[PDB]
Amino acid sequence: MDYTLTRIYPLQKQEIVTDPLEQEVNKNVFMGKLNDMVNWGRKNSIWPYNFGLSCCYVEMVTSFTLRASPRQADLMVVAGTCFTKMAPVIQRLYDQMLEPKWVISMGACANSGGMYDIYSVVQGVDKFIPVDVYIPGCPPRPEAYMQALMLLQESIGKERRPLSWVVGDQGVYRANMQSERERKRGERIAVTNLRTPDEI
Amino acid sequence: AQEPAWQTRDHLDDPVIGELRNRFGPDAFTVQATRTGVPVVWIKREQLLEVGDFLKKLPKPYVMLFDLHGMDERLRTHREGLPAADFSVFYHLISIDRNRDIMLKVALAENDLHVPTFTKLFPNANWYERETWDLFGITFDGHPNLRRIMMPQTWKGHPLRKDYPARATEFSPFELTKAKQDLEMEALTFKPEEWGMKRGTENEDFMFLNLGPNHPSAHGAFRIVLQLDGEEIVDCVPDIGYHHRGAEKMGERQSWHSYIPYTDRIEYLGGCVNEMPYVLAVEKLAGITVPDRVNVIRVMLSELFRINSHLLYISTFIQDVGAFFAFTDRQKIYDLVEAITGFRMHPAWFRIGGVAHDLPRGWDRLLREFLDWMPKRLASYEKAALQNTILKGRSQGVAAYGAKEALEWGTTGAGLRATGIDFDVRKARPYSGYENFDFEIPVGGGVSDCYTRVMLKVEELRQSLRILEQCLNNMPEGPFKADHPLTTPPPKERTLQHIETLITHFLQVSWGPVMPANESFQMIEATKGINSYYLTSDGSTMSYRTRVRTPSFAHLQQIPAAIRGSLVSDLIVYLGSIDFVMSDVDR
Amino acid sequence: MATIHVDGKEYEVNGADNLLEACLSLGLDIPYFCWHPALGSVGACRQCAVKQYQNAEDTRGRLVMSCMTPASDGTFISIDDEEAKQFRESVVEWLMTNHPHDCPVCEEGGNCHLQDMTVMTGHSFRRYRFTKRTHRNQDLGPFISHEMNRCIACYRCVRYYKDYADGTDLGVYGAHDNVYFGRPEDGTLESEFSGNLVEICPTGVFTDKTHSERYNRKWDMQFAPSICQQCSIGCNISPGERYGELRRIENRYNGTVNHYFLCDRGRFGYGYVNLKDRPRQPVQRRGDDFITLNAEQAMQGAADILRQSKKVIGIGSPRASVESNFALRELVGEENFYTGIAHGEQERLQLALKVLREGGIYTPALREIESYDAVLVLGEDVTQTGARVALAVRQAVKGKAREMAAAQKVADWQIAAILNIGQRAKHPLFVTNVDDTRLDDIAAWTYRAPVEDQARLGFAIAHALDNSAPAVDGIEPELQSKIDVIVQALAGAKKPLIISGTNAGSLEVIQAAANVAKALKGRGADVGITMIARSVNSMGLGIMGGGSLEEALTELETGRADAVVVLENDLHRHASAIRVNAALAKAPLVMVVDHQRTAIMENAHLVLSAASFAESDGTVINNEGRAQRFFQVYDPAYYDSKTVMLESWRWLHSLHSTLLSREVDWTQLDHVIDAVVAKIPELAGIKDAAPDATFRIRGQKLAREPHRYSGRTAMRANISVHEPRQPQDIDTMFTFSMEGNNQPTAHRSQVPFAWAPGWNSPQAWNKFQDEVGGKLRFGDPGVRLFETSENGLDYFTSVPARFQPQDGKWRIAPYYHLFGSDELSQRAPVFQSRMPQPYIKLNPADAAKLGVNAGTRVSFSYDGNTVTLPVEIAEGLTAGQVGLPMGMSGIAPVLAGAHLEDLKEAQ
Amino acid sequence: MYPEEPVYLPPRYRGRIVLTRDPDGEERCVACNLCAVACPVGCISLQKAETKDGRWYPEFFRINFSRCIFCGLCEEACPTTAIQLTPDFEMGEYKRQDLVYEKEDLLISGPGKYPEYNFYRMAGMAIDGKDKGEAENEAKPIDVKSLLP
Ligand code: SF4
Ligand code: SF4
Ligand code: SF4
Ligand code: SF4
Ligand code: SF4
Ligand code: SF4
Ligand code: FES
Ligand SMILES: [Ca+2]
Ligand SMILES: [Cl-]
Repeated sequence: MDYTLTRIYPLQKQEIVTDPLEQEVNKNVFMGKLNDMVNWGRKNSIWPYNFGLSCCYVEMVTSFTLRASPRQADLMVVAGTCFTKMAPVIQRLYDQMLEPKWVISMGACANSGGMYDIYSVVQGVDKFIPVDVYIPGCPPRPEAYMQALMLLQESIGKERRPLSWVVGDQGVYRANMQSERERKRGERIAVTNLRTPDEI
Repeated sequence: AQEPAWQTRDHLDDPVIGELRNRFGPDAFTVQATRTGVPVVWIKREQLLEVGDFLKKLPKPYVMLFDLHGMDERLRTHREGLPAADFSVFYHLISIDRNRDIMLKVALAENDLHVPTFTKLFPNANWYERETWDLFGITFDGHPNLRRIMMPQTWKGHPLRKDYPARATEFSPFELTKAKQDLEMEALTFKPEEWGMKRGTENEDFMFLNLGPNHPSAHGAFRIVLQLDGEEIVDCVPDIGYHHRGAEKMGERQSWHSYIPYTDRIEYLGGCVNEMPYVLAVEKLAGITVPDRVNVIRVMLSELFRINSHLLYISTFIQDVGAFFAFTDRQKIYDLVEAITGFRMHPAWFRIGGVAHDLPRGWDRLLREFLDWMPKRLASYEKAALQNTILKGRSQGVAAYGAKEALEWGTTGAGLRATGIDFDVRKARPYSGYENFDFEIPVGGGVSDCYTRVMLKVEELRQSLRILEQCLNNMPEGPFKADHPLTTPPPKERTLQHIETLITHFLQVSWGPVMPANESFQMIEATKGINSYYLTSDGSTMSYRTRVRTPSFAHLQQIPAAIRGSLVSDLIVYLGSIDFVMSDVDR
Repeated sequence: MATIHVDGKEYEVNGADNLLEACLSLGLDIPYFCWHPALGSVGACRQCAVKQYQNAEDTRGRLVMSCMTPASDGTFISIDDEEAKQFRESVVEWLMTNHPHDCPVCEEGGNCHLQDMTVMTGHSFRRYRFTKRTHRNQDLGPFISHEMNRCIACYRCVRYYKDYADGTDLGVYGAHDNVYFGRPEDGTLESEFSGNLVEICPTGVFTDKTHSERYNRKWDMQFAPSICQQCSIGCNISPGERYGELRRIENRYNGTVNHYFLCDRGRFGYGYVNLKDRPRQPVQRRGDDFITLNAEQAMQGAADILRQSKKVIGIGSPRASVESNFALRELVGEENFYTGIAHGEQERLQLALKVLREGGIYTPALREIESYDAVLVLGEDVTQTGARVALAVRQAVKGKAREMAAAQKVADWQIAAILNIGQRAKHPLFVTNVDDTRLDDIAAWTYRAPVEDQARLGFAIAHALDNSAPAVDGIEPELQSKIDVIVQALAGAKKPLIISGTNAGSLEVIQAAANVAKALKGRGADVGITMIARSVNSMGLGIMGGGSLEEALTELETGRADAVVVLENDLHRHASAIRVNAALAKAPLVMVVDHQRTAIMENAHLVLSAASFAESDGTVINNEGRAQRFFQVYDPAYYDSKTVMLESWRWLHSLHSTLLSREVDWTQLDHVIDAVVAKIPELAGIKDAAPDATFRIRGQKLAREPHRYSGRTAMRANISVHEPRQPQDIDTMFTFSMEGNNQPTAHRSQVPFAWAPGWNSPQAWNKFQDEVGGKLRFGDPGVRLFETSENGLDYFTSVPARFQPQDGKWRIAPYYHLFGSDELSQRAPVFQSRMPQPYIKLNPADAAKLGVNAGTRVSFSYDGNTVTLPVEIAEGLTAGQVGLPMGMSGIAPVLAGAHLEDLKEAQ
Repeated sequence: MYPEEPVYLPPRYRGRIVLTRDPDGEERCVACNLCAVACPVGCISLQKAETKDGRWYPEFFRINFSRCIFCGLCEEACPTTAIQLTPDFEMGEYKRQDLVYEKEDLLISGPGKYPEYNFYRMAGMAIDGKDKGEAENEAKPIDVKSLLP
């Protein structure tokens, strides 16, 4: 598994590296156990902050069926169009969160601007805010967010973040995971026949 | 009449034309023939206030300014019989007593884009004129505070102008940085006058009530600048434009068919209810009379979404104000819509001439099941409101207004009916074969308070269920797409096997359907009020102008006049009673 | 002229026109197929049906064909009559009965007149349930594809190919519903104007194979108004690009120049732009090491060497633009600027210019040529050098029939009648060449003789028309009889036309033509003079002036010059390869700015990646002296960001700045244009050739992409999911996007492409013209640099002596090929098949003397080099002369007039 | 519940877009670019290519699902029933670049929702297998040199 080191957004240190733990110089069975324990607690305790924008927030509340403060949130779900007047607000809320933090882009608009390539819309939240999981759709089905959360859990269980801010390497090593598209290419292509669009 | 509804008409027979001719003289105005369905009159800029007052002072007078916006006519080639103009401003006025409307149009020259303000005659014109200035650059002389309403105040250029690029510019971190700073320094650099507000007895606290993720109710995220005297509201200014996605500008970059997806995204909770007014207006431009089955299909889908929106609105109001699970009932509707459209929130199923596909086999079973589940569920919804003393106590007599306020602020829907004015487009101006359905319009008793508004929405659910039952038991058998040369796309089975239909499809899905030069207008009763589409074709495959009048924009401009003197708690209840979404307000 | 009443509304139209032409020019829409603004009216498809009433009281009129009905005064017609609409829809239905279901897989989809008319007639429902007729297709060569199933029998192809272009290999075969349109047998269409069939055919029977390989729909093409660069005629074209490759070249209507027709060399000879061996980034040669540099590094390093250079000379090219050549002139100095042309070629070009700029005789525009009543071509093989002029000469020769028909009061649009009245009657045409010409079919006489004898004929005709003209001695009585016929034909002509050029390789043939034209002018005749050059900006380089390539080489040879900046010139087509290569090897610095990989680049120290016409903006001057501006079609760095292909003027201007200030200056095109008009007063009209970059239509820039362009968020997704920023244009008034204006009523003259709602086919030009078949509504683009002078030139008294065969020496006669003679077009791959195989032509007698036959390979020495070529027998070629394919790689065009020595059977 | 309990999606559900094949196993796509122009977001890019027989096909087919709104306008625009929105909603990714699918991630091994439709059996353009006159409602070519009147 290769990792991307974000040592100390559009432009920042992104050096592809090897598992820092596997490196013998910094290889300790105890340290590895500690890393796994922290990753386990974080992936099984992702408190969310749903920034409600446009129509995607409505699908999100259906899935909900709260860390009202960005301070208590570990994940910011950008669900809606990134309007010009809203972009400063989104950046401020994300900048009022503490490490570790994650961002899931839900919807074509948050992903790339979607059908709204217009003068009053930022073409993607990834133009100003780092994103971890992208959910295609418009609006993405409530169940799609659940899949995205599970994908984030997997990515979080493989991260190598500093165990303490006073000792060790303060670098966030994120694993270069395999694309879901290539992972499930086989089953998708094998599909042959489908139900005719004639019945309910 | 034998003559088709889409036929271009000058409406000179309308009595108002004779009244204007006998008052201002025959050479004071030019009547334009259109497919809008309303007399269109071109008045001079120096008679706008004179004509307006006369219309306001007539037997059965014009009492409501439905819409006021601008139009850039510098690239319009087909302007035969229209006064010379580089820009124009249109005024849509409605006379409920005579059930008739008039469109007053004023020609402007590029060098002098100045028009007398209409705020004195109709108070709702304040926001419309600000939007016209923001997107066109037309100055309304006499306007109290003419500042941008949809774009940042620092925005350079007028977006809806033809010379203005439509696509997004390169993201600039610097602008975000500066924008973020300005936001952090807003409290320090606050001037009340900039928001139209004035400091009074002093010590009065100006405050910004952010209504986003702190108080999220699927209404969107906006802020209201509140001037308080303790907890009483002395004055408030709703800050909007935070959900503007340039939908009207997109109409000029999309074909008549490729724009349908965008219509559903003006009011997301309405779905097919948003594409009904657009398809009907494009069909008037095309001269298409849709078959009876399409009429009933388009009513059925619309009423399913009308129930969906009301359920969520009633559920949220009751949850916050009082103490009605929408999720379950809303899912059953989404399941039928998904089976028919293949999508839930944004069906984009309606087409120019019909619906994208035919009803899926088994639709009747699903509809019958839902029509056998809601009866009881609705009984629970009303019982609560009827016997929730907490709700009644916190809602009755809050943000109350009468008929005069509803008419002066363009309020439509439950708000207008609560004041006792019985004006529902489905009955007043029947469309989509609604005249073939037996239903009643819930009307209030003279006072539009938070409780009366919600109660009417509950009584509307019962009437919608009645229409859905008639749709299920009287679904006509026949075409789901009109037999017109401009139906888009043509029936697929024929496209797949016939060259003539293949050719028609190829061009209609590529360059686009060519709509002859004309102006159309269709107003419909949406889930939150009267929504309309003023479409202008210059004889091309894309719209020259797509004006979307949305009820939410007007309902948010009445807030200052209806909440002044009340407490912030009352404002939050009012905001809930107004069924509104910021997507409908900002478009 | 006449008052007509269409659907009640009254209109003023020309009574000399047909109702179709009149109503179309009024903006009224009537479906049609068989009628063409240039081919006249025939009345076949019966689609333009309109109801006609006898008076204003007639309520029961008759269905007539608008194309075959005069727009007479007091005409009452209705296009919206229900019966007319029903009949017009029925005509389309009948055409759809046997029409193939191949829209998705046909190359006319979205550009098909038949698709446009089906929709306009409102026919979307099929009632026919029987079988559809099928036809097997034919091979029509490497440019045109055949799909007869998609035919509608409008007869447009046969009427254009045979009655307009005078072709003989296309025809209509069969009868009833089994009518077939194609060649009598499978083979390559032989007409040099066969490509126009793709736009003439209203369906997809004839298509462009050069595009079919990388086919894209019209809505996905980025178009720009450009001028064709394959010869000196300067035809307006609409090059189109998709995914960073030139996909197709379409005709841009110029009612003053090419109107509706191009020639095969310009329509199918652009593949050189899509070659993958083209320079894309600046590269420096360090010994045997090649280093890719960036624009900034390239400028700094080059200026450093140039700053320490004793003398920097610059060699220009007739292929380069006026701005590009001027930039080199300013960088090296006018005294050190040399036109990359041979001394003789420059002399002939300057003589041709002097005739047009100081001869006192009007030079006609391409379309105006079709109105002369007598033509004399002296030494110019137009069909192979300026093909579009040959097409115009053909229409001029057909004037006799039009005149004869007008005498019988027959309408100008009734072509069938005009042709029957005419029969084989034609206006006098006389052509002179070293051998056979393609215009021999319509010529009254063809003089096949050495260039000297061809010139003597001109001096002779001049003396006969005016005794004051120098007389010629040695004319045999037989020739004198033939000369008299030409003299009487030119003397009897009311509007004579003399056509010459620099392709003959003789200064005397240009002087002879000048004398003949002066003689006719003296006799008070509307004489016209036309001179055919060789390249797109030959006349422009001629006006600018400069030393010859020979003089430039001598500077480098004496060593007086150390640095040579060559601009878009291979140098081997204008001078000996041995001399050029040696001279370029003695230069400390050799910089080459070209958009194509040439041989001289191999030993260049620095090679700047210049842009081609598709990726550049500039002004070129045609043979008539019209300065026309071409605009950039697409950004070369959009897909590949590493690409640094800049305009030659931008490269040279920046280098000059870095040389003087050590700072780079990539200026705007307008600034360079302003510099040219200020420094060179002769090239001052270039400023008015096109509006500047500040020009707007109601605030909007002109657009290059159609409004339905697709793939905006997916075309470059493979490179980066993040969509790139719209390429910006600071040089022209065109946007590299659809966010602009392409209205048919926009007050402009530069139209990137023709599209109007309901008209997606090339028939959409009708909505961009003042009158269908006329000129662009707001004027045709282009400015003539010079007007006819008040005074003329004195007669040239230098009559050459008759040609004499010399044992040993073999005069090289110039044979030109539309496919092969041009440099860039030969690089295009699709031209390899059409181009001729290498040959030498010999007089049958000379072949017998050398004891060689057809096919025999013969060895001969030119510049100290033995070359072997297969022998071809040319009876028309006079003895003592050998025929070589001028321009074909190896045979440089300069060889014309030179002599071969050791000509013997090889091996 | 999800993901343990799968979700019933109706047959017309507008989800992951796939390219389909004809009952003969050949790709149904002819690279006409109708789905792309009809697309309101411009998230489809393809290039026409031709087999030696003369069959049109997409040399490359790219769909940016980061911009896709799953509206079905492209599926409604095919004259060949090749592009189809299938009942699938799980397409979440880690990098946006991986939301750009190519033909390898789109071309399935079956006919999809439309079981038996071949445009090439309706077209008049000859291909390997179908010669002139072998399409539906198509007569056999009659030579102009035929002796029959
Ligand atoms: S992606 Fe679609 S559904 Fe989601 S917010 Fe944007 S427009 Fe609305
Ligand atoms: S010629 Fe035109 S109508 Fe016929 S198949 Fe081709 S595109 Fe379609
Ligand atoms: S091949 Fe083209 S031009 Fe010739 S008859 Fe057929 S459709 Fe007309
Ligand atoms: S005649 Fe010359 S300019 Fe015109 S198309 Fe042919 S090569 Fe190009
Ligand atoms: S998917 Fe269908 S519409 Fe798109 S290019 Fe292929 S055949 Fe044409
Ligand atoms: S589903 Fe809609 S947005 Fe997606 S590719 Fe098809 S047309 Fe474009
Ligand atoms: S166009 Fe008039 S008969 Fe064909
Ligand atoms: Ca340029
Ligand atoms: Cl002689």
